[PDB]
Amino acid sequence: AVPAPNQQPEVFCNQIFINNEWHDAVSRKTFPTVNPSTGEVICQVAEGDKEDVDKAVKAARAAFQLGSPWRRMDASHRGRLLNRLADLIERDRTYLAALETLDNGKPYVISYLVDLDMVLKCLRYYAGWADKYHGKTIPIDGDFFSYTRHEPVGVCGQIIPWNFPLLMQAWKLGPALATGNVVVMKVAEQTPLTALYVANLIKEAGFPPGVVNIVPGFGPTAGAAIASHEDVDKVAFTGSTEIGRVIQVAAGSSNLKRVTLELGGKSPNIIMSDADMDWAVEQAHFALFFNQGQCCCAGSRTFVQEDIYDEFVERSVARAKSRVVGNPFDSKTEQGPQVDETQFKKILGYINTGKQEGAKLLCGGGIAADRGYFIQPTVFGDVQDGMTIAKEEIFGPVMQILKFKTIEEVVGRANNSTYGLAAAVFTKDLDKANYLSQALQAGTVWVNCYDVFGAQSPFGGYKMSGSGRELGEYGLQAYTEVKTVTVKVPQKNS
Amino acid sequence: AVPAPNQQPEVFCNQIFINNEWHDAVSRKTFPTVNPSTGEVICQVAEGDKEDVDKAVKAARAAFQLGSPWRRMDASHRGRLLNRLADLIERDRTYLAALETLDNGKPYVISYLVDLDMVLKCLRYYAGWADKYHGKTIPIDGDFFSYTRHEPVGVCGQIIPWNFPLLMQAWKLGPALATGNVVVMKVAEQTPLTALYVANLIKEAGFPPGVVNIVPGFGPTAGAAIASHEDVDKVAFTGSTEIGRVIQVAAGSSNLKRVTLELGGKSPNIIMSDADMDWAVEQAHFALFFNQGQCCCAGSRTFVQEDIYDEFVERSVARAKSRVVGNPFDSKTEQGPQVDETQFKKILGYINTGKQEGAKLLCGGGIAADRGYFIQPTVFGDVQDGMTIAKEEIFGPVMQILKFKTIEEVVGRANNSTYGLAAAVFTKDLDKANYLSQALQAGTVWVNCYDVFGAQSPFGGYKMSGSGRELGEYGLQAYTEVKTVTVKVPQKNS
Amino acid sequence: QAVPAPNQQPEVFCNQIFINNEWHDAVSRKTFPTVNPSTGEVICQVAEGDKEDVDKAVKAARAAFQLGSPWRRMDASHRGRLLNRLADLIERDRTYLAALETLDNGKPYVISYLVDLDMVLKCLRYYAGWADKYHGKTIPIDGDFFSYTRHEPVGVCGQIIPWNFPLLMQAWKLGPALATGNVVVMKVAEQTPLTALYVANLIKEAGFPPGVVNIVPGFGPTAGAAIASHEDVDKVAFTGSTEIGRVIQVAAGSSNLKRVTLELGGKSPNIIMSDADMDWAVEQAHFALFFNQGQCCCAGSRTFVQEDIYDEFVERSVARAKSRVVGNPFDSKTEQGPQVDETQFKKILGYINTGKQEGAKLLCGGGIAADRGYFIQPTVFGDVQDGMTIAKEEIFGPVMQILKFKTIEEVVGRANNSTYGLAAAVFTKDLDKANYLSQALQAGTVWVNCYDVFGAQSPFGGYKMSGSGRELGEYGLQAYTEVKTVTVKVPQKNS
Amino acid sequence: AVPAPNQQPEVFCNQIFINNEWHDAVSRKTFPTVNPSTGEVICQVAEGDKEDVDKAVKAARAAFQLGSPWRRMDASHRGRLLNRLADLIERDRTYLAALETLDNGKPYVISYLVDLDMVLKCLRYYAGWADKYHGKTIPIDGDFFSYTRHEPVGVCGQIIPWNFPLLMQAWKLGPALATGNVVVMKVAEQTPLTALYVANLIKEAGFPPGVVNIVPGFGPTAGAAIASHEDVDKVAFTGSTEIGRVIQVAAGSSNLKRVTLELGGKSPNIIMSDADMDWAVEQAHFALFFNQGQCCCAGSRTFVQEDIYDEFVERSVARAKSRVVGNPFDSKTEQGPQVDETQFKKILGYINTGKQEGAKLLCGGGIAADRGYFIQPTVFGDVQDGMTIAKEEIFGPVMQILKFKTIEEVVGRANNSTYGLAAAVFTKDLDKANYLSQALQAGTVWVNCYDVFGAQSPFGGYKMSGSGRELGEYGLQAYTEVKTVTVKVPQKNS
Ligand SMILES: NC(=O)c1ccc[n+]([C@@H]2O[C@H](COP(=O)([O-])OP(=O)(O)OC[C@H]3O[C@@H](n4cnc5c(N)ncnc54)[C@H](O)[C@@H]3O)[C@@H](O)[C@H]2O)c1
Ligand SMILES: [Mg+2]
Ligand SMILES: [Mg+2]
Ligand SMILES: [Mg+2]
Ligand SMILES: [Mg+2]
Ligand code: NA
Ligand code: NA
Ligand code: NA
Ligand code: NA
Repeated sequence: AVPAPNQQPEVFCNQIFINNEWHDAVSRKTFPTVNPSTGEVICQVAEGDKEDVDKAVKAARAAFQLGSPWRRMDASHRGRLLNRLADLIERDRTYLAALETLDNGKPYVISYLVDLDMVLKCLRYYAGWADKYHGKTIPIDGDFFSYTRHEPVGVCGQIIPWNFPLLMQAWKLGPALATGNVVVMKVAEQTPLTALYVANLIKEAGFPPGVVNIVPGFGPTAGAAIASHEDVDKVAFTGSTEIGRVIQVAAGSSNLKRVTLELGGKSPNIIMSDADMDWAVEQAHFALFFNQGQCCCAGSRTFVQEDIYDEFVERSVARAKSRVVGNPFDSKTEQGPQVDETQFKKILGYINTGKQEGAKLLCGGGIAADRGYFIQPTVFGDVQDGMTIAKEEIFGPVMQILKFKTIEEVVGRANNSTYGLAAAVFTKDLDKANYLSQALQAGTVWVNCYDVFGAQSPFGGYKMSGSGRELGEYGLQAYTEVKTVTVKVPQKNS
Repeated sequence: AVPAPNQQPEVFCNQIFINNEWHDAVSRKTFPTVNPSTGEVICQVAEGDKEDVDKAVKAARAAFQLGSPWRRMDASHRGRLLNRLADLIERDRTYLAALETLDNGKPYVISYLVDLDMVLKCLRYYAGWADKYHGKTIPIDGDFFSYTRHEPVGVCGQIIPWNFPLLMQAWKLGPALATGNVVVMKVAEQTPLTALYVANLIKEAGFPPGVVNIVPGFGPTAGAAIASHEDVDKVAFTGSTEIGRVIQVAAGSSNLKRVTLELGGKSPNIIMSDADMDWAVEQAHFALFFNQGQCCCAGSRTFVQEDIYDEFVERSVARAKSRVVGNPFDSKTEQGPQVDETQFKKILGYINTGKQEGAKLLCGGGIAADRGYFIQPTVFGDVQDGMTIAKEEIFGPVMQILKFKTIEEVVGRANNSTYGLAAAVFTKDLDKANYLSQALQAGTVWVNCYDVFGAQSPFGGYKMSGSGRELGEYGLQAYTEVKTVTVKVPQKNS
Repeated sequence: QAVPAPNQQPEVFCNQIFINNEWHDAVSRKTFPTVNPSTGEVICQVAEGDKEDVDKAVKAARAAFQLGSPWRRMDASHRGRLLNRLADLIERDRTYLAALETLDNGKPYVISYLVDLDMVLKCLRYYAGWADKYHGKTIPIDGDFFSYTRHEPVGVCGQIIPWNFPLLMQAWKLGPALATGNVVVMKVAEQTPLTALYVANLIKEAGFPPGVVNIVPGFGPTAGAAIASHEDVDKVAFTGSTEIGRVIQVAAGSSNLKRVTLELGGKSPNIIMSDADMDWAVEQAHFALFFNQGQCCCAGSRTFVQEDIYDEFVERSVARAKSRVVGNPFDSKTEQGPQVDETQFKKILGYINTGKQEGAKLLCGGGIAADRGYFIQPTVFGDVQDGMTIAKEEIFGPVMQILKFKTIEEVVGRANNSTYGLAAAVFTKDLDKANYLSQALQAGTVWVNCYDVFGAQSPFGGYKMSGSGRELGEYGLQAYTEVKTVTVKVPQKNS
Repeated sequence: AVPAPNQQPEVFCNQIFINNEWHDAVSRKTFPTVNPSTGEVICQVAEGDKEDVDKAVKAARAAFQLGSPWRRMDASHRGRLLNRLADLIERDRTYLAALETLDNGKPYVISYLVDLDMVLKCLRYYAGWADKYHGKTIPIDGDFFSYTRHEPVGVCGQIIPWNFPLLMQAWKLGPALATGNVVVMKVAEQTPLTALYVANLIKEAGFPPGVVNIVPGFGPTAGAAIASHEDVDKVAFTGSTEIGRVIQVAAGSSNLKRVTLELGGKSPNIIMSDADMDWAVEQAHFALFFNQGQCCCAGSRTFVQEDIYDEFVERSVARAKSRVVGNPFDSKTEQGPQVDETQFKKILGYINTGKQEGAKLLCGGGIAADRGYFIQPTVFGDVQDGMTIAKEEIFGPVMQILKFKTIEEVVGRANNSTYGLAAAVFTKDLDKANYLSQALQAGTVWVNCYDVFGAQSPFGGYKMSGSGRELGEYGLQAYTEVKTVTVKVPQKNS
């Protein structure tokens, strides 16, 4: 039971957040953020650039100074603050969910039940890690006492995308704050609003000034300034593989700041002939169409064994044809519009390429509404590995169904990609499941399920889908700088 | 008790090692490797370039294929192989120590008692880790069974320096092989001999073909080919900060391969007025002059509290003057020549800058011999923070002694650097020791000691001294790719 | 810092047996009185649980632990949510619980409020974070197999606690147990059952499924022994005397081989080196001994002082002991309340006479401090020798022992020459002396330049006969986990 | 292929091992050890009692004193010593395998290929743990620095059984010595020889005097003296559930020494209808009959689904009838004699009980030879849960086959036992495998296999099958005493 939404939530925050205060861009410039459902401007937002990032980094560095309130704060207390932040977010859950839908386009029911829930679970999970990421006492040779201190990496630049505005912010802040780091976050220009409101909650929660600084703005400007900053110790980025390369280059070209990347993919969803048909069809649908197809780990390569190909395709088409597209604020809406005009056009371009290359168009393929950025649920059959839609990340409601014969064959085809974010296996057989999960070159391998995320379980990509992991205990690794202290002792004993 | 060395050890390996076989460079080109003590050529060595690296990567990739001998091998057996390799290196200890000295220049007594001992301890330590780096079973929400597999990152490109040829090879091979990875190693052009002989021992130990491949050659050629290779999954580099930046940029500009760096420093060695004078003086001497001053973590900024400054300096100068420079094969030799002419000239250049800038030359200052790359143990007193010799890594037998008054002052001065590899504190006071070890922004802080390395304790730098850590359990992190497997289960129970 | 005014006569709302989130009278309908140690008067009667009541509690716990039950299926993260909720409810009723603790126990209200309750909240909140983080392992075993371990709950946990820290001991037990999905049958101390029973009401209010936590107030040889000997209790955690510790382990072995962890007493040495900060060491040595009316398991009951500073250290310690305010625990000026009961009161008086009889120099106190209640004067014995009974046995009262020593090698030997090894401390400014001593001392916790510094993050437990196993920190989860290895045959094992 | 065995290996050690020396019992008494294949006395062995244990404990205590050679020894060197012992054991493998067979009765081929191999793997695995079991640095509240030291528990009393003499000794010594503890081992009166010979190797390997002391003798005498000793810090026992209780009572009655127990069981081996018939039959045979049925985790309750019951039974009887029983030194022998006359008669008694209670005798059931303790491979069909042979541990070549219908039924019947050491599931279905592995109350659950031991994976029982775990990292826990050191610092920072 979801509370009735305010289909027109008021915007209270639209500036640059530094030292728990709101500031206009030094240039005084602003940029519009659009409601993808109507194509209308919601409001103006401060356009942060290099100079604003500089102010943000200085504030973060000051908050990270030895002896500061944030540095002296008990680890357990950082946990207390993260829990308080989660409580505040829960209080304002109905509002944030509506605002998320307004600025992003995803169905309100999904914003409320899925996104906001995961945000709360991520923040509360990491709050528990605050005073538990122990260093080590080491039995080194000789008369010495050796141990390690798990110190904060320092000033962390965090650049996030627009597909899960609130969630991406939580996946970043959770681990960083739990370990005592300070943040300079650059939210996506397409979805800056919700993250900015949470900044107000961060101040209300009690976090010292400068611990979390948010700079809304464009990528080549604000984003690059963070990645190239001489005083940013670490950068965490989630987005396109293309910009991931730019980030890494900027890091190497500047102060050698530590880097972790969460990029895209072309994840293979493998359906074996012994899989539960009804379950696999529904899960394959969800795997691809979830969040308007705007998911990094989307099951965009649906491999189906020949014996069950026809039936699976028929059922998948029927499911795609009945998928409700419309106003994200209407409870019956399963799919809202795409984030912006650029994505809208790019997706339509991919559908055209799909038709041109010989992929069999089974349903959809065009615009779903005359207003907004709505696209019809599209399904392509008889897709070949060499096809563009079978290789490139579409990031829209466009499903690819491929046919295979043997298990050995599908492993090779699934792995024949520059991406490796995720994969899935649908089978009732124990050996097939273990054979495939071990063989698949992907960060996450789901068996008889898809898009199952847990704050306890790490997520990240193999190959060019990224480096490093987020969520779980692993999510703390990149936010820790290790110091070894080796002390001479009179006489070491076991 | 050190066995009498063969002052002219025969060279058996001087080619490119691929698939457990010796090959000439595709171009058939060779480069000379010089004996720094005499300036004479030892022998010619195959000059590996891009085409040779390509062959090496393909061999490594083949050896890493699923179902291959190396992939199927029990983790405990990889441990058995590492132990076997250690035994073979111990069998040929006297020979390797002599060859190390011949090619590098360091005293034979040191090569035998220190370098070789550390190589053996490193390999035997990692041998034990082979079957103990567990993944995790995670209590994720919902009806799921979630766990992680700690798989090998893959084809690892390993680029190492010339200061500790065998030890650097060990620090790289140990963690990589322990975790089931395959290697393409680029040894330093100044010291390729000892590493090539070890390749023979790797074959003798029983490691499958392609598991370890070694390509001797230059940096911009062979090294850059590895860093930019589209099929290399991870690169580990040890060397200058300048080239470290080049490596990270190459990785980002290519296939987003994972990166870890071990660069230089300008490590501060702080002597508080309550320190044991005799011990502090001897340790500070060792901290700087060890291995001809060619140590990444050399104590190149000796901070001495004003009350004991004069006495400390007087004793330091006396010790530097008594240091025996000469033939590394002579038991009485404490300091051999610098690695090559380039380093020789660079050091003399820094000494000149020290004189030009007003630092007080207290002893040494020039060449120590008319043949070979020998430099006199040099000590500069009254060094100021703004001086070139106080900021840049000299990598030679040139000591800088600075004066300070308060503990608060020295912390700021010690940390005022783009480097942060190591640091040391000499004091008898508990509080001062804890205050300093916590406040110093350095990868390793030594208290009442220096250059105390243990295979069990991690080593790495803060800031621009590098990223990631080697040695200890931490050394396994960069050689692991994490995979999450999440399986739907009938009903999850605790 | 600031403390809300206490209700010096807090109303008692819970005084029965807690099973399946409901209150029950003992099957026998028997009740026992709990006394206010400050006045010696009866506060109220409490249901007297016995074997038959324990059996019911164990059966309820077993049912709550059945596969498919709400508590077994509950997401680990949610168990953490429930623990945080319980902590919030305890904080809401902090002032009430602080006063009730003082009424039943006797400790100063200011301490119950600022110390005990604070530590309770911190313990529960720490463990809530552990709920979904105590991972099992995936193991690189030889051959074509996939091997891993599940960290399952040990099962029905019997927890028997003492009276010196009623609420805190309850929290130290519940936190790790609930965080790991176990169920509990807790036997609170007969001298202080009230606060734990009220917390049961908060456990129900928090949302814990019925049977997850069951509390049986009653005596030791009856209710406590029934838990230790129970054929369906999988694990027992006990805190109290070394003697009952042995009885518990024997009962475990003679019954179903239930797993056992013990937190017993000690005769903890507090070593003061000649280079220590005098003022700091004196104040800390006083605290180390006299805290909680000297009723602390890890009390620094053997104060070793280096000869060169002995005279001055003693003079300052005596003056500090003489200035210690003894009186009504509800009065803000009060530093020391009464001992927990008449039995302890008499036992301490006996040890004081024992000290005088064996030759220890009585420096101050040594008698009854008040006509009513169980108040004892802060007592200090000087020139104590290792062979004295007051130097060997746990007094558990406001009785300090000061011993003199010369060298660091000597003090290590004397401090370790004991059947106890719960804790120890070292006061020195020297790096080497601190490292030499912390390594050499055979104790569970070694404090350097401090004492009684507990952290929910750091393990606590004894060496030798001071106990086995550890509580608090990550280590506190070990005893509440039963490890299962699952080894599956796979087509072809690859790294 | 296995080397030719010396069918009558010379006995070199038969006394009490204390301080790396051989002693007779204080009472000068000895006891005979018998060859179970002929019933003939091999030799006399010193009968250790309380006074001998007292001498061993004092020696162990002395070796454990602070500052002793064993206490000061580098953790890494303890690993070196364990690896050396393994090497000596491997050098004398042919001899030890033959001696094991002579004293125990198990087939020489198995002693050589299985027992000795596992002994080597156990010691080599733990050798690797010596310097890797780290303590922690903890982020405690307030201005303190808190850390934990993982110290050795101290003097460890280790009492082991006769079913796997050498292996049981290795499972105890490996973890204990890896963590720096000292040992007073009490070997089984039925099989003291091999352990005593290894004591010689322990001395030859270089372990300091008193680190390992071995006292051969009886249970109520030497064993009980160890369990009740006032100066033994920890006791690890493997044997019967009955004596396990006696050990725990002794510990509680004495000095509260820490306790871990590895007892027996009545492990259920579950065969679902979709299991691989051939594989399940051979594995079920192995599961029960392995080691003359003298295995703690023997699959003595073979549950078979009704649909495949008749066929499974027919194949199981045929396999049991073909099992070769005879001279353990003959390469064709699969089953040697039982350990002694006591066990021999106990098993026959159980077989008679099985017949009286209504179980269907399908094959065997009697003595297999007129000399030695040989018993025919016996199989009972239509066994019911209430039958004595279905509840009590037989420890002989007596198989129980029960029929079941549903999965919920088999899980409940399998769990309806006071034991819970191990269990197994044979099925091709993923969900069935996961459901059973989770629901079964057993220390180890094998899936599509049985008796798969790995030094890397823990082993131990649920309920009355024991407490604590051996093998893996978990095996180190009981050998560690944890010490927390909390230090006041001037100002704590993250
Ligand atoms: N951190 C260290 O341990 C360390 C080691 C050696 C040198 N140094 C520093 O570096 C200074 C210069 O010495 P150097 O030139 O021999 O160090 P370097 O960084 O140039 O060489 C290190 C390794 O990287 C390879 N390399 C060089 N250029 C490369 C490139 N363009 N792409 C890929 N790999 C490349 C080299 O061949 C060698 O194998 C030294 O004086 C000292 O200050 C530091
Ligand atoms: Mg872009
Ligand atoms: Mg260079
Ligand atoms: Mg009592
Ligand atoms: Mg017996
Ligand atoms: Na928008
Ligand atoms: Na050279
Ligand atoms: Na009371
Ligand atoms: Na025998």
